[PDB]
Amino acid sequence: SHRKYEAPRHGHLGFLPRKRAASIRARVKAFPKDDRSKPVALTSFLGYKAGMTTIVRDLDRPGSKFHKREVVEAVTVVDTPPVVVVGVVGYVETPRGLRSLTTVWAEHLSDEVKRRFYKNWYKSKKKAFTKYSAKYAQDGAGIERELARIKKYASVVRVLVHTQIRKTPLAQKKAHLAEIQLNGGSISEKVDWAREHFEKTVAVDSVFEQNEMIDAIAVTKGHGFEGVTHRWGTKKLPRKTHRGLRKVACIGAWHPAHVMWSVARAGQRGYHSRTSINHKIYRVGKGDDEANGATSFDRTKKTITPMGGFVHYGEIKNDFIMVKGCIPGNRKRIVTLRKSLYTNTSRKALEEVSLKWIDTASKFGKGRFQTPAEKHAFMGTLKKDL
Amino acid sequence: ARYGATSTNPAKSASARGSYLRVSFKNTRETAQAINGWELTKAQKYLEQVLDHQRAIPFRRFNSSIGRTAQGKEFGVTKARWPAKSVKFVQGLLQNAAANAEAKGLDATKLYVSHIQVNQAPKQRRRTYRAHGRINKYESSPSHIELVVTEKEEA
RNA sequence: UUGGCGGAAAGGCCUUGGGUGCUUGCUGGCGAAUUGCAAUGUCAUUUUGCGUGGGGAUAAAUCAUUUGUAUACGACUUAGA
RNA sequence: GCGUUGGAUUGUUCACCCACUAAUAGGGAACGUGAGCUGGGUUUAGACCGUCGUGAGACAGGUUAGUUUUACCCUACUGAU
RNA sequence: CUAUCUAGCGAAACCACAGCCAAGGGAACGGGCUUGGCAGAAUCAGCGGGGAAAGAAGACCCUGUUGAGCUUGACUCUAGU
RNA sequence: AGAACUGGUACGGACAAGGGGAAUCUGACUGUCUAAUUAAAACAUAGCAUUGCGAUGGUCAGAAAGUGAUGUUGACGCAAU
RNA sequence: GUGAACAGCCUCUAGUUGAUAGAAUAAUGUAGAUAAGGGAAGUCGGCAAAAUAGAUCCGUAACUUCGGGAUAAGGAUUGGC
RNA sequence: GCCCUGAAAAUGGAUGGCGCUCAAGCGUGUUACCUAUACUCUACCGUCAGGGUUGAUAUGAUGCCCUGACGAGUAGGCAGGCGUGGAGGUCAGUGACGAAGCCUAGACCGUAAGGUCGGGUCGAACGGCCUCUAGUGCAGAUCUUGGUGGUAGUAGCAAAUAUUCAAAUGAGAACUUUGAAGACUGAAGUGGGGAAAGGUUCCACGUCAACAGCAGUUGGACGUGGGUUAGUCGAUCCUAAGA
RNA sequence: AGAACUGGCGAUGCGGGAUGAACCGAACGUAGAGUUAAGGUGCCGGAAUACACGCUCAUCAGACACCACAAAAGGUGUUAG
RNA sequence: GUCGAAUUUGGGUAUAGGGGCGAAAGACUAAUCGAACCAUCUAGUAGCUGGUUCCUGCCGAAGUUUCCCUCAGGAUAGCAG
RNA sequence: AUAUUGGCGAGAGACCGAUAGCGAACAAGUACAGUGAUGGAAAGAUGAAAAGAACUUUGAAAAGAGAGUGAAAAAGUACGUGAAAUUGUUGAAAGGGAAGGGCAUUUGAUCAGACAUGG
Ligand SMILES: [Mg+2]
Repeated sequence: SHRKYEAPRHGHLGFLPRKRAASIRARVKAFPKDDRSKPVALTSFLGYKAGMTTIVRDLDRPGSKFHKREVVEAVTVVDTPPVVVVGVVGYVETPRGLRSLTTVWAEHLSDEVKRRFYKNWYKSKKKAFTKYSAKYAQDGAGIERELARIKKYASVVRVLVHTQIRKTPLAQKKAHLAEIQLNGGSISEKVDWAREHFEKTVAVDSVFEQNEMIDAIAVTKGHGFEGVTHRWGTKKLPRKTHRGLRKVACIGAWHPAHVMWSVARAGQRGYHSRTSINHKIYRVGKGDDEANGATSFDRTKKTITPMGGFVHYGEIKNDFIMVKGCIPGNRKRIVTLRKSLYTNTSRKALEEVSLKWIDTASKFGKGRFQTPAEKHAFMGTLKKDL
Repeated sequence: ARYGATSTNPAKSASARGSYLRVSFKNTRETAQAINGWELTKAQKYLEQVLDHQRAIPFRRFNSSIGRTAQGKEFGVTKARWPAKSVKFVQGLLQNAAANAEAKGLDATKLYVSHIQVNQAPKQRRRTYRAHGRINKYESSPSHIELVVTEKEEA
């Protein structure tokens, strides 16, 4: 009645309500400011988070105790095969908000995506875009018209792309489909680029580059129904308390005579949407490269995949993004990697990294070896073999 | 004789009853309504499946605190269950009726359940013992069930 | 029917060319009553079930089963010809 | 807008010292907050003392020991169909 | 091990009528009244803000020409001696 | 009781099974009581002291009695504090 | 059998296998465990927990009613062959 | 004078609200307009008052008729009435060709208490009028007795280590019986007997409506029977505190 | 808290004062027509966004008796004296 | 906590309600104790609390005086029928 | 000549009518409670007559459906009538944090009052 001692409230009221996300694919809610002066290009990319490993590198940061010295950092690797372009959607400005006027799709869609439109594929007749396809029959018009409508009206333009989830260890056959804003220049140029890419493929190395700071958008890992203590970091009550002690003791004063939206309560924890910013690209992997995991210092032939394989994920056989630190969501989960809404100049953000070594030991226990070759060298001959 | 309100041709109809039956009034109400106006064999088939836990009985009135099932979806509902003892007694009555119909030579294939009504038998009273030397009632809520099958009229 | 224009919610607008009805611009030939001195006397547009003749098109979702990136139960996310 | 603390003695609020700190402001919400806790103090019944009283007893004096009940309903609030 | 979900089984408390707020005035702290905010079926798990929730015609206090246990050179007596 | 040998230095291998020390308040001790909120420092106690009584008596019982307890007693006793 | 043992733990004879059941494994509980570094800073108060513990051999203060204090304290040891 | 400073409190919020700035603000003036159960005029109900009229002439003289005025009400007083059990009198009352009673968003009378009728259901008695009589009218009394709800298919049915496979039987088997397995009580027993107490619970056959807070084919349950054998084990005899 | 006279509330609805025992108006059989009271007439809402002369601009204007408060003191704001 | 004695305990027996029994707590004396249980006196008394049953019509209050162990009550006068 | 809430035998009532009247209209001072003294209920009604449902069919059975009896089963040993609370089913309607009420009228449903003039 004036709280005896003062403390900060538990938890952030800007991340309410703490409910399950609508979709498991978190929504890109903002794309970068468009600079229509530069080449048409994608502003985000879709991938699957595969696991984390460890890096070594010299730091470059004059004035730091750790300048010109080796530091060792957690990284996370996200499996990033090429994305296929299959549509363009045009948006108009209105006094009520951005609104979509049409979507024009590609003549041919793969099963991977088509499957996204069904709940019972095994037994459907797979009629998905079968009448739409015929719009291509006519030398162009129906399609060519709608393209023209987007050129004429339309204020922002997004492509529709999907993951090639089959190029990935996942059991799931259904691919993930998303709109991604086209930021390169000019509405007309945008739709042509889009037209030209229909059914074609786009790789990450045409979106993102080493040292870039990028944002990650993903639904957070679920945890089911949580109590107040772990959900909000409320303080345990004393051992002595009757009727349990993972609670908050006082849910409210007498007036307002209503439990209030700001007190902590049990309920869902996890499976929330997070846009996490400022994650520096430390590697852009090529899938064709059998030295993915190597360095100009660690010259050995090895791929990024850990001995044993990424736990609970499998192998990395495609292009990949390696990002410093960590990212929301869990292994297997779809992630959108978005580019920065701003021009960071951090010095931390401008630093150019070069890896020196990338861990590759088994993450399935205290792994002591990077490559099968190294293991055999150390152990010598066993009772299997030879 | 003397059932509730019926508006059915008694000549095209057959009927069955059971009285002072020891099943739950509330549960069996819920399941009688589940097959009301149903074609007899659909009814027959469905009740057999509710025993198998493949469909369920929607709980619509006597239902607060009852769990939720995916199986209520069919009937636009969230809260359904699988009242075995009820299903079982209603089956007996359906079976009887069906027998009575054959005896009247009604067409088994035209038969639908045109009337089905559970109401409440007199209670059966037992005792529960409670803390601090008290006694409380531990009772049964038995059911009277009546139903009627009728031939659907043609075009 | 010839062109065009309209995306803010355009779903409407302007246009070219004939055809067809009407034309109170003007001059004629008929008709109206008894609905009885007012009272009930012009038909509007919505749905929705049926009826005919033409053009058309020829799926899925749910339960059950299954995954565990999800989960108290529902719900979520996967897989199955 | 945002913070406003860690301790020694006391049931204490208060008070008082130590100590850190950007700062250790003051107040309200049934002197917020007991089906949220605790039960140290107060204030039942045991008991010792001092004062008072012939006594039974008394004390706004000291001291010790003294059972903390119910939510499954409505609403609110958290989450879920 | 519970809670949870299922089959069987199946109580109790409590209940004027009920159940979303802000302010106003008002028996001087409204669910109802007045003025405004508002306001969409049916629901599940939790929760302890509110229902000045619920449990014994208030333990404290006062009133009553209402008591009882107890004490004494109060009043009036009495076994005994 | 002793000695050698032996092991990932372990061996009262589970089970079983005292934490210790320095003090102050308080009651000597063991014992006792508020069955269901008080086990205590309260009651008891041994020890100490005081009081009454030699039986036609002290203390106590009964309405009364040819009535009763102490008393199957006698001051190293009974009774009362 | 172990062992000091009518302890605890395992067994034979005899007797039971009876105290609704199925599927899950959220919160919150009830009961059982563990925690890096710090070590009572928590609290009215070390409440609750933890630590000690068997045996053999060594060793053992003040004080004292000379009986005690005393398992004081503090140490080494412990299997198998 | 208006306006400005002086002018600090706790949920968000009040010139009643919206909103209003040559006002929809402040002072003043002038007209029109809105509206009470009040005022004016009229109908009707009642109350009170005054007046007329059975003079011979059908049906109410506590009546009929004329006239004026008036109407708030707790506690409370009075009046006129409505309705119930029974009683005297009377309608030579209604009725098994249907009394009484009950049901009925059917009808009619009355300001009202109430009365009356139709339809349905029912089955043996009942009513009007003048009187007489009271154990005579309910919403309440933490009223009495009974019956019923919401609560709710909810709280729950979690102590005592633990169950599993098969066959048999049966309408039916998680729960019965038999077999096998896994376990427990661990002789300080979940073993074998007794004392008090119960009183047939013992045993057999049959057997499940109720009871065993799931079940039941099982039982300490239900039905029908059977069963307790003494000179030597007790009582019985003895004495104890005491009666 | 306590007196004086009267009028009220209590025992009393109605119209106004948003609301409201007691203020303003006005007291009450069942109704029709008219007219008013106190109070109002931008819109909520029945009734002139009527007429007339001024005054007022507030980065805290002001807006109607009882009544839901404001003062000392200041202003080269603007008005009239 | 105690655990070989002021030990624990069966049955028998004795003590009965202003009585018992009490290593004393107003404890215990059949879920009863600062006076048990049962029935009757008893429909105990209550200036106090609660309730008090059909309709309409007319009239219509008092909270003041005096006196009272009077101050939550009466009598008296007033107001009313 | 007077008394008489007891006992025996009788005649009565402006008494009560099964929550009334005695506590008891009944296997009532019973069943049940309490160590004991004591405390002490609930509970009447098928039909004139059991004619108490032969027989058939479904079911493990209880029962159901038919049939049959009966003046009636809208009397089935749950039994005369069979209210209310409360409930199932059917039909109609309404429903943005209660419902219900007043004056008024729309709309739907339902019910009336007429009654007679020559053919
Ligand atoms: Mg004034």
